[PDB]
Order: sequence, then structure tokens, then C-alpha cells
Amino acid sequence: QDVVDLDFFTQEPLHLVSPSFLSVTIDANLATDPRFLILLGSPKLRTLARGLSPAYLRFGGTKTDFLIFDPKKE
Amino acid sequence: FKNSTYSRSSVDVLYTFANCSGLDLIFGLNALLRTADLQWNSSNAQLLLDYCSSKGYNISWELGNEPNSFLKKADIFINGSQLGEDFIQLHKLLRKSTFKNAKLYGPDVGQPRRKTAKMLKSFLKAGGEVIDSVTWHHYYLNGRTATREDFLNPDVLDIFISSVQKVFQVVESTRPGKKVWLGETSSAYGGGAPLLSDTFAAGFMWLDKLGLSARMGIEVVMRQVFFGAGNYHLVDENFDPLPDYWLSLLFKKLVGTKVLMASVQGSKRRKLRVYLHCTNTDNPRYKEGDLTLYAINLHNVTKYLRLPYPFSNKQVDKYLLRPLGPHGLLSKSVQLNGLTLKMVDDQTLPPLMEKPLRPGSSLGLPAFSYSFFVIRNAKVAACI
Ligand SMILES: *[C@@H]1[C@H](O)[C@@H](O)[C@H](OCCNC(=O)C(F)(F)F)[C@@H](C(=O)O)[C@H]1O
Ligand SMILES: *[C@@H]1O[C@H](CO)[C@@H](O)[C@H](O)[C@H]1NC(C)=O
Ligand SMILES: *[C@@H]1O[C@H](CO)[C@@H](O)[C@H](O)[C@H]1NC(C)=O
Ligand SMILES: *[C@@H]1O[C@H](CO)[C@@H](O)[C@H](O)[C@H]1NC(C)=O
Repeated sequence: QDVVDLDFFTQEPLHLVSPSFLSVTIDANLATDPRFLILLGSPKLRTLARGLSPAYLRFGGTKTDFLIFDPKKE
Repeated sequence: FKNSTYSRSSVDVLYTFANCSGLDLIFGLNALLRTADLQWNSSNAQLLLDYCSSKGYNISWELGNEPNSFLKKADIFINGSQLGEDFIQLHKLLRKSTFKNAKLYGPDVGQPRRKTAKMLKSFLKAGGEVIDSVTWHHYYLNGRTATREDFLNPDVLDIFISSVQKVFQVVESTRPGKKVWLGETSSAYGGGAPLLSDTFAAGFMWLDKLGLSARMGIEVVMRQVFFGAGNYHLVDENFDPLPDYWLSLLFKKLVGTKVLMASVQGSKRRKLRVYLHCTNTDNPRYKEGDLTLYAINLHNVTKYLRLPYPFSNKQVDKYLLRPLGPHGLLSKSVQLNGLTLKMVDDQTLPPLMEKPLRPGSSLGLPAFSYSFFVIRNAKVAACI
């Protein structure tokens, strides 16, 4: 047969995760996309992002260590 | 990999995306800007810090990504001790800034193989005191070689346990009690596995990763990526959500922060995988004391799960995910309790509708599927 019995432990929490436990990245490489501004502007994408709130958003990647901040550049 | 500059404009786009989406931005600083004697040259970062504080930007920080492969990536070797020192320098600059309580996370090392274990242990001896969380990265497979069989293999899922135990071994021996985060995690590195990382098949690894992360004491999991060129994106090129977006939204609405335990009676306990948390109380439909069970069936037949005393006759809502055909586990579309999940419009996520089960009935979970079950009126004190 394919009946399976579960055992549950419920006396106390074994751990507490962050409300932000399920969080997301944007790869640092996406700041080298010409269309970067259009992409994060997207109303549609904002809707999807808001659905995962609360979350950390990590801006990071391989390219993290090849990105230089230019106070001048437009 | 060549250098590239980015503008205040980019910092502004990123920050308003995060801000307007209700997400907490973490920004990784270039750690390969060095001085003559391979110390971290911090003047560029000092600029970005200034600009950000001027604009009123509430931001958390990282320094470097996968320092363990800087030699391969840039023919520079930095050891853990130096990197720890580099992190103390950054902490200083943050303390002397306008958000002096800004969080610092690191060191975003790859999975704990001997060289990486050594790097992380020496990083934490030296810089451990100034980080608010230890970040490390995990991937199950190489995106170039991964197969559909690998995505369905419980021997592949199980490897993650060992990785987690190795990280906790380094941390307990250098900084007992420090929070441990997955800072970048996915099915497969190299941008994901074409026709696999973006499909319903990807959900076995993702839901299992979440279940085991919670159970084993990981406080935060960061999914490579929300959006991007990578096959492992939650959202595709046309800003349409893939099956992992929906899995993620379901998890987010149903699963609480209080982690419990579930297990199967028997010696085969590899293909049927079970996780138990307190129900997310912010879920308007549920009340204090309710349980969320979630379960992965990698058997090739339906299994029928029986709740133990005193939960055997409780009202249960099922949230079963199943691919929309014709492409089976390789589908990019998913159904919740037989209803296809689609945005209502660009502004509107649909409802996520329960299927109340007959009280006392066993929990049917079809072959190659995953489901949530909410045990209504469980009255578990540890949850209340
Ligand atoms: C971790 C590393 O930090 C990532 O930069 C790297 O992602 C490679 C390219 N990814 C993309 O551009 C994206 F977002 F997918 F569109 C991953 C990886 O290997 O996948 C990892 O090493
Ligand atoms: C750090 O870099 C900046 C310019 O890139 C320079 O002003 C400073 O003197 C550098 N320090 C070094 C290379 O030790
Ligand atoms: C690590 O690197 C630093 C900076 O390059 C160097 O001075 C030192 O000898 C190394 N430390 C250890 C413990 O090997
Ligand atoms: C199903 O899985 C069994 C293991 O329980 C396996 O040996 C068998 O060949 C597979 N296929 C079907 C449809 O039974």
C-alpha cells in the first residue's frame, strides 16, 4: 500500500526564521544591461516583487568585484 | 571579467525598485579594489556611501562575492584574515556614516569545500565580530551538465544537509550564535540548467532547500535570481512568473517563522520529504495554533499521508501544485488544486484558493508533486 504515517514534533519551536526567510537576488551583471532602467521600472515586475514582501533583495554577483562607482557618469 | 562603472542613476533605479516593492536592499561592494600591500582600498566605496547617505537611502552592505575564487577570477589571492580586516575597515566607515546602525553581512563564500572552509574559519576569527550574519552560497548542480534525472534525485537533494553541517561546524567554532544566511542559492550554477531551472521540475529542489534550511537553522535564504538572463529566474524575460515564483508566493502566504519537525514512520524516508512550521498568522483565513505541513513526493505513485494524534480529525486545506500540460515536469505553467496560476492583470496577483479536505481523510499527494496542508484549529501552544 501507499499509506504513510507522519510523526510531528510540536512542543516548542526548534528555530525561528526571519519574516524575510524567502529572499531574492538581482545579479550585479544586470547593471551592465543597457535596458536596466526599463527592467526595474516595470509596473508588472513591481507587482510580482511586492508579492514576496517582506524579503531582502541582494544586489550582488561575480560582477560585484568588477563594478566601480562613478559619481560623474550619466 | 572586465571592470565596469555604474551611475548614481543606477543606484537610484535599484533603490526605488527595492523601496517601492517593500524589499530591504543589500548592496555588495567591490572587494578587489586593493592598495599596494593587498589591503582593501575603500575610497570608491567611501564615495558610494556618501552619495547614499545624502539621498536618505536605508541600505545594508556586503563586501565581495565568492572571495574563495578571486585567484581564478582576477589572479589575486586574498586569505580569510585579510578579508576579515577589510570587513573591520568597512564597519568603521559605516559607524562614521548617517546610518551608523546599517547592517553588514559576509563573506559570501561558495559551498564549504576544504579550501572554502579554511577561508571562512579565518575570516570569522578576524572579522567575525563586525558581521551581523554569515553568508555562504549553495548550488546543487552545474547548469551545463545538470539533467532532468538530477532535479528529481533525492541523493542530489540530500547533499545539501552535509554542506549545511560543515558551515555550522566552522561557525560554532569561531562565532557560536551568529545567524547563518544563504546569500546566493539555486538549483544550478552557470546561470541555471536550460529547460529545467525555469520549470515545475525546479520546485523539488527549491521547496526542499527551504524546508531543510528552516529545519537546520538557516535564518534567510537568498534565491538566485528574482529576475535576469539566468534560467533560474523566478520571473522570465517577459516579466511572467515561472512555477518557482508561484511556489515562493504560496510558501510566503502559508509558512510561519516558527519551525517544527515532521518525519515519516519507516526506513524509506528519502523520496517522501516532509516539513512542519506554525501557520503564517498574517494569513487572514488561519488562526493562532494552526500548523502548515509541506510535502514533496518523488515517488512515481500517489502517497496518502496520515496526520498523527491529536490532528487526525482536524479540518485541512490542501494547496497542491501540479504542472499545466503538455510538458509535464518540464512545464513553465503550474496549477493550484487544478486551477492555472496567472496574474489577473499587471497590477493584480490572483487569489490562492484552498481545497478543504473531508476531515479524517488521508492527505493524497500525487507522484512528482508538492503540496502545502494547513491543519485548521490544531491549537498548538508553541505556535499561539
Ligand atoms: C553566484 C554568482 O554570484 C553569480 O553572479 C552567478 O551568476 C552568473 C550569471 N547570472 C546572471 O546574469 C543571471 F542573474 F542569472 F541572469 C552564479 C551562477 O553561477 O549562476 C553563482 O556563481
Ligand atoms: C586607492 O584608489 C584611489 C584612486 O583609485 C587613490 O586615490 C588612493 O591613493 C588609492 N590607494 C592605494 C592604491 O593604495
Ligand atoms: C594572509 O594574508 C595577509 C595579507 O596578505 C598576510 O600578511 C598574512 O601572512 C596571511 N595570514 C596568514 C594567517 O596566512
Ligand atoms: C516506479 O518506481 C519503482 C520504485 O518504487 C521503479 O522500480 C519502477 O520501474 C517505476 N515506474 C513505474 C511506473 O512503476
